[PDB]
Amino acid sequence: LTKQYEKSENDLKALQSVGQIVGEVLKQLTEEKFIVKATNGPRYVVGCRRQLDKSKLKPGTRVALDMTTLTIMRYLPREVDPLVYNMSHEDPGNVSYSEIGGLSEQIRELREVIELPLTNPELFQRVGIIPPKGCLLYGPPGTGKTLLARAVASQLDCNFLKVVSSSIVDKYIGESARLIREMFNYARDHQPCIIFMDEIDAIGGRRFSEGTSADREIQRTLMELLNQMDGFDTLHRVKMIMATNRPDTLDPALLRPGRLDRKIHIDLPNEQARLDILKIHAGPITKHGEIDYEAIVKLSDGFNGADLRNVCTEAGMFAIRADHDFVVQEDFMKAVRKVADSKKLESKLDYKPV
Amino acid sequence: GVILYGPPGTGKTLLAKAVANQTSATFLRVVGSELIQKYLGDGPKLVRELFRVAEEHAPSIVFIDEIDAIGTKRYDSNSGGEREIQRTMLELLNQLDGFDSRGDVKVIMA
Amino acid sequence: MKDKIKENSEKIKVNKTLPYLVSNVIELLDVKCAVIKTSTRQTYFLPVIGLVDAEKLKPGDLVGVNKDSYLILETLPTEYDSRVKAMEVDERPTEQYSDIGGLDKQIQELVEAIVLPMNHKEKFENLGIQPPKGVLMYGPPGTGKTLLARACAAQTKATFLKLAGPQLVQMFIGDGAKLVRDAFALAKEKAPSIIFIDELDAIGTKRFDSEKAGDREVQRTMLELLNQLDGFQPNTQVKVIAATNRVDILDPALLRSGRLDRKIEFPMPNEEARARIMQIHSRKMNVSPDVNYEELARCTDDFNGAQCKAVCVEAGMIALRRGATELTHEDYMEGILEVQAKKKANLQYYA
Amino acid sequence: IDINDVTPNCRVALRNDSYTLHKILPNKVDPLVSLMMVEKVPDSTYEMIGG
Amino acid sequence: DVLPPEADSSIMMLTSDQKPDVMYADIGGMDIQKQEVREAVELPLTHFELYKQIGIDPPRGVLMYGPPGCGKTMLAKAVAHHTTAAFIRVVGSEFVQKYLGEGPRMVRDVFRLAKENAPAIIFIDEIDAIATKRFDAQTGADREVQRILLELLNQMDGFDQNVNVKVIMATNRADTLDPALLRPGRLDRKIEFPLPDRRQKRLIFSTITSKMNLSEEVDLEDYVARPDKISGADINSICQESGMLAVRENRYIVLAKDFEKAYKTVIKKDEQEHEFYK
Amino acid sequence: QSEQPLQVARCTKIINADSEDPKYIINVKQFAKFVVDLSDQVAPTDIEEGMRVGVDRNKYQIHIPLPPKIDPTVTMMQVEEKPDVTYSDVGGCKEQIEKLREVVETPLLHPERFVNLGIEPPKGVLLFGPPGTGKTLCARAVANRTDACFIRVIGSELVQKYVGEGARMVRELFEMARTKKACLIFFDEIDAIGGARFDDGAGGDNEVQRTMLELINQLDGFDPRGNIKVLMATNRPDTLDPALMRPGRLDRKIEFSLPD
Amino acid sequence: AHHTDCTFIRVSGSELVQKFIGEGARMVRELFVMAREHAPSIIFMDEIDGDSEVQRTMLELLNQLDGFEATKNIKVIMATNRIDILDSALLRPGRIDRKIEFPPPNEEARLDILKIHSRKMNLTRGINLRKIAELMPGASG
Ligand SMILES: Nc1ncnc2c1ncn2[C@@H]1O[C@H](COP(=O)(O)OP(=O)(O)OP(=O)(O)O)[C@@H](O)[C@H]1O
Ligand SMILES: Nc1ncnc2c1ncn2[C@@H]1O[C@H](COP(=O)(O)OP(=O)(O)OP(=O)(O)O)[C@@H](O)[C@H]1O
Ligand SMILES: Nc1ncnc2c1ncn2[C@@H]1O[C@H](COP(=O)(O)OP(=O)(O)OP(=O)(O)O)[C@@H](O)[C@H]1O
Ligand SMILES: Nc1ncnc2c1ncn2[C@@H]1O[C@H](COP(=O)(O)OP(=O)(O)OP(=O)(O)O)[C@@H](O)[C@H]1O
Ligand SMILES: Nc1ncnc2c1ncn2[C@@H]1O[C@H](COP(=O)(O)OP(=O)(O)OP(=O)(O)O)[C@@H](O)[C@H]1O
Ligand SMILES: [Mg+2]
Ligand SMILES: [Mg+2]
Ligand SMILES: [Mg+2]
Ligand SMILES: [Mg+2]
Ligand SMILES: [Mg+2]
Repeated sequence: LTKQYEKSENDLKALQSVGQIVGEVLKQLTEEKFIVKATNGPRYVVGCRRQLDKSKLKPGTRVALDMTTLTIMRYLPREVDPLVYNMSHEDPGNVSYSEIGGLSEQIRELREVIELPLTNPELFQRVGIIPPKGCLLYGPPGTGKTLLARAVASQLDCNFLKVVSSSIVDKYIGESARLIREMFNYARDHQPCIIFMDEIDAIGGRRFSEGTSADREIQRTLMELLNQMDGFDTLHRVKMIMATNRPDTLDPALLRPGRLDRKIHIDLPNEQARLDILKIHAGPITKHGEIDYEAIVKLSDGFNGADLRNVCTEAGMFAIRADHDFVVQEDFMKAVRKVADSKKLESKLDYKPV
Repeated sequence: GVILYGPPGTGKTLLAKAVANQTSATFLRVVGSELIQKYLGDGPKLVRELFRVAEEHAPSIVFIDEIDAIGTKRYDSNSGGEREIQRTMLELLNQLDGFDSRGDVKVIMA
Repeated sequence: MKDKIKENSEKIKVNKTLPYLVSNVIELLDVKCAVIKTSTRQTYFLPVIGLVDAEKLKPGDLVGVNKDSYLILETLPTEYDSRVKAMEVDERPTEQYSDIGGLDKQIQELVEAIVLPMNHKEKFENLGIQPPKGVLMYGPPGTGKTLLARACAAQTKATFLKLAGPQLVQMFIGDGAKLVRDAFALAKEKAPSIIFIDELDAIGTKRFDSEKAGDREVQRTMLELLNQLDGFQPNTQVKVIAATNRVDILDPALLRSGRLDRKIEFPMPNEEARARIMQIHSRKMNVSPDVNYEELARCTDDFNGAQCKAVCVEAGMIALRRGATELTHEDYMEGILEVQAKKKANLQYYA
Repeated sequence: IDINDVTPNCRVALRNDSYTLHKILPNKVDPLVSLMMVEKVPDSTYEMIGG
Repeated sequence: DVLPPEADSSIMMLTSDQKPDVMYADIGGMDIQKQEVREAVELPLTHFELYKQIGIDPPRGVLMYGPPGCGKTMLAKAVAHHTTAAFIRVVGSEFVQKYLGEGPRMVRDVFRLAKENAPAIIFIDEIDAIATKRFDAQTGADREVQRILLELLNQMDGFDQNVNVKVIMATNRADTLDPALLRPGRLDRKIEFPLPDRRQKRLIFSTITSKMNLSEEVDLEDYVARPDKISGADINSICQESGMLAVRENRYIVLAKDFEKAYKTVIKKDEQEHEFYK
Repeated sequence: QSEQPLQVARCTKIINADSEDPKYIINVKQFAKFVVDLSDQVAPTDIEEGMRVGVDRNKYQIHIPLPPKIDPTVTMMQVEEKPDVTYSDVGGCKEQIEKLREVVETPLLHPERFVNLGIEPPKGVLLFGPPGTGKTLCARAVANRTDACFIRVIGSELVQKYVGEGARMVRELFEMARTKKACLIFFDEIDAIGGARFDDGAGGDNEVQRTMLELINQLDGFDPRGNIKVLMATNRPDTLDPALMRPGRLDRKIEFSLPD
Repeated sequence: AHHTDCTFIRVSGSELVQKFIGEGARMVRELFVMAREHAPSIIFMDEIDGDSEVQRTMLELLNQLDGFEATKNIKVIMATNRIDILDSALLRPGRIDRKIEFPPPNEEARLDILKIHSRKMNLTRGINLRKIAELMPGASG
């Protein structure tokens, strides 16, 4: 094939090419001398190609250097970290707000920070207030903190950095604090942007006064994140969502209003909220006969959203056990009682920010 | 083993000093408070190393002065609390009389 | 041109010779071009990708590059920790559900949550219900928790990732979280898969607020496991079994009804079960046809499955002690005394 | 280079390939001196003490 | 070759476009803190001879500490905005780098660049990242951070009275700081930024509400007089949420009801104290 | 000249093992990671994933498989010089010794008497009693008489500074015990790490409990333990965890009461 | 220490200075290696004010200095806020050979301290430092 020869010939020309060392321009000494620093390496006094612009080589610019002569080939755009890339390109799952029940009050508070200020900036400038930038979703486990984050990421047309705080921790010296810097650098370069940090107590816990070396490295990551949310350089058009079910352990600086402006309490569902969530999860379930959702609600006191889905799941497995293709109210009645027995093994959940 | 006990100032360390003056064996002196370390396992590790030096310099006399100070004094630098001190003691129990064969090491505690 | 193509491919084989320097793709720029980070901790810019289509590369992709020119020679498989790969069982233990006595309800409650969704996925789609996510087996020691896990691995063709709690507790920060998110990554690629976490309380200890010190590293590993059980990305292809002896220690977010949907209480074996257990572990043993396992079950109140098995093991000890080739009911009777481990007493003045 | 002048905790220059000790570099800061720089106790004399 | 002193510095000074928009007048009710910073940072920079004539030894560094939200970082923004001297802004977490030696290296570039561009102000926010009093010699993190702090102490010790460089360090956890950092000659001026008092509260309320379209029916003394121990960030949040409710109701004027709701939401103080104790 | 030096590397993945060009990804400690091919003087079936290998410095081709890495402290735990104490030096423990011997000595000396009868002898003995009652004395007699590998492990030796390190040493301890046909592990003063699990709000003894949880896992977990017959001595058996004091981990509980 | 040419060593127990004391750092008596090399030496610990680590260091140094130290001229100083908080071990006779009290300066002593620190300032002639001393009852130096 003629096209096959072209692909093989393009391969041969590719083989002759050589990789180029990636660095960063520190200062332009002369019209032909530059000071650059390798990404993880020493600093060199290098030259530059004559064909290069040499005005785009401002200090801090990422550059590619020859392996032998270390001369600058080209200026590269700001590097996006592979971990930060996975944060932006993280599939929420196409979650709609119609899949969240009883959190209409809490949804509106969340959208008042991340939706309206990013679309109508002049509305808030008119009153004389800078819109809140950070929001904390806290509550007992299973109440819908991550689901609300997925719904916001799925529905809101904005740049979104989704990350779990335990997934940023790296054993290398200064890597975890570097990842936070890259997260906000990506957000600053892609305004408007939203950073959702799930399980913030992984790195955002209270700073220890007598901790270990591992703790100190995490606290440096925390206070690096603190410096980005509210520090010397003002964060513009970057909103932050933080979710945790143990906000009592968080640092006071993290919970300070200047950083986490709104503390939205995703509480356990009430009688109406439990009814809403039950219909959400029992909807797709095949059933004959009248289903008294109020009867299940009355025995669902103390349940979260996860239990109400388990009640729907267990009721189906009762039907599977009886070789039934449908679920009756009696199947739900055992399921809600069975789940209620499992709630005795769960310890205290009422934890609030201090 | 031998332990010297009594009211303060009664001559417990003095007799050990007299022992160290007229001994042909290596004399190792460690105050009991020196076995409280700032890190977990270091206290047990130190008791293990102290009798390891005693093994090398056989015959030897190990003087654990103020042995009671390891438990009667609580220091915030000791990460593990009374539980780490107990593990330090359990290492000390093995060294005095344990599985490993003990050479010519005589232990004096005060 | 055929000779030119074949001669061209010969020149590739010289440059494509091993060893390759393992690297990770960092970026894919346009002015078609790639940035890679070598395992020697070096960041390089490649004006041309190499011998791999730029469309088939994504950030974080493991690639093997030329040791000298650092040009991407091939794509590499996804990288999983050797510790995570070493906890995937390949021997597939030879246990059976008939080797477990007195746990029929517990076996049913686990099989219909771990095995039924994998095989009969239609029973859940027609009913419109989501299959249970996570099964926790809790109870007193010796009640047969990891035994059922072995039987689960025995009677299942799915990938099984046996694991213990202390294995996820690592010195370096983020190492344990990497293992947790690598076990689920490896399990996802080998779906259907079952992940068994024995001694869950090693990592699942409840979080707490402290001002001086605490085990935040393990709480970070647990928080990673919470995300893998139920987090931002819903993983509905890896079944998770967990076992613990003290469920009161476990963090409430771990015992959630989305992470561990079914919490099975393993009870102390009752009189019928204890006789069944002693019968289970006496099959390979020359036992005389007069042993009243009903009487032994009555003589072993507050015995777990391990003690009931130990009764059979100690019974052969006494038979060998007296040189018998057959075990008698008396050998079982005072083999109960050994397992009972009652302290020596001169209580002959009673009655 | 005299072996008697090679004292412990001395700075020395070693050749590139053979690593041969060929020069006794000026001694580094005394660890006690370095310890007292970070503590930085103000120097005092009897003239600056009153009462 | 010998390179120019301003060259080879991974940390750059503040450009004119990077100067924060925060004024001194933007800050409300910090006269004690404003005076001490002025007397210890910006006045010695311009009146070094008047200090020498009087006999005062100017403080080489200033430590700003207090509860979070009490105006530490913002005063540095105001100082950087209102200064004729160079400003080098940094946070201690950046010093900890993967490449061993790059931390202590980039510490001395900050001080070398500041020395070459004198008068200059070095601001190191979140100093606890590299100034913790505990160090584990078997961990590379604490071994490297120990090098960073030792270089930081060495650099400040290496400044005589002639070099016109002032260092500002800010932390809300000064209890965790190494005592060697607070020795004379390194940080001789410790300024506390406490929770605002009642008089401080009404100045913070007045300065933030001055930029907001309030109604004449709003009496700020109702919320100032409350016994809640709140910070400037709390007061900013109260006013910020007050305009949030006005925006929600498609309004541009904040009435008293918005302030009442915003105050209740922002504070949200659980009682945490039982009446039988008093 | 003839014997080149070999760099220690760990195999991570074998690519296309079925074909005639099997490619091995190796992790050369702190140096780098290389995709290499196997040397022609070793068999393809001799290299498995996750196993340490020896590689040359030029093409990094795997030249020799290597034993699994064991902590030097764990390696020093095995007894090399047996004690000078026999069972004749233990008095008043006649019943105690026979129970001790028939679990820890008889199965290894005469294994034929148990396989024929389908008997699985107990793989664990707990010696408990007041101090001075002969708990370590009997274990010293066991090590003197035993012919298998004997490993003495003091519980305070398993307490380590870092998180998860104590459980690591338990893993490598049983890993190295499994490299022997028959082995004996002695856990003197197991109350150092064998304490019962609890929740005191703070993380009280959480790290040490994990070491105990690892020891429990190796004794009786998903994987078979092996031919290891463990032996623990403690003067505070009331403090031990119920899971550790369960048959299958400590099958025999031999009490060293004060002599009659 | 300045007037006697004795090397002054401040022992704060800081882990920042442990790399200079010694890589071991298992005992505070590892300081004696660098103290002997600089004899005469004065080891000074100040109690800023669990049990006190400065007091614990004092005991360990005093035990070695009792009769187990070969080199002489190694003196040890402790500074404390109060003497009744001291351990019974340090308060035991024979351990601390002299206890020196530093009462807050009275009216005359405050004048001397005032006369000392005011020299470093450009003072107008005729300052009544006596009156300022009277204006500061119960003040420290
Ligand atoms: N309000 C709700 N409406 C509908 N489903 C809900 C609701 N709250 C929770 N759920 C269900 O609960 C399950 C888990 O909830 P989610 O992942 O949001 O937990 P969470 O609040 O983040 O808890 P955790 O504290 O464990 O992180 C999901 O399957 C979701 O459908
Ligand atoms: N019986 C004695 N004969 C002579 N001198 C004695 C006698 N008892 C005590 N002393 C003197 O007392 C000094 C201090 O006592 P010493 O250090 O021996 O105390 P101790 O018994 O070890 O007690 P402790 O450590 O509890 O304070 C000794 O240096 C010695 O000179
Ligand atoms: N119900 C049972 N039927 C049969 N055998 C049983 C039963 N329960 C326990 N056993 C036996 O107990 C021995 C060990 O028990 P296993 O470790 O499986 O239980 P576990 O509850 O998971 O233990 P642990 O709580 O200590 O982790 C096995 O040999 C197994 O055969
Ligand atoms: N006196 C004040 N007047 C006006 N606003 C104030 C005042 N004090 C604090 N603030 C508010 O504080 C917020 C930022 O807090 P700032 O960074 O100054 O505090 P900090 O002490 O440095 O914080 P942290 O210790 O958490 O790092 C601003 O939004 C500002 O409105
Ligand atoms: N039954 C015995 N027969 C002979 N000598 C004995 C006996 N029991 C103890 N001894 C002697 O007493 C000493 C006590 O040490 P041993 O190691 O036996 O104590 P232990 O029971 O392990 O104590 P601890 O619980 O404190 O560790 C032995 O070294 C031995 O010399
Ligand atoms: Mg969640
Ligand atoms: Mg004494
Ligand atoms: Mg088990
Ligand atoms: Mg700040
Ligand atoms: Mg013993």
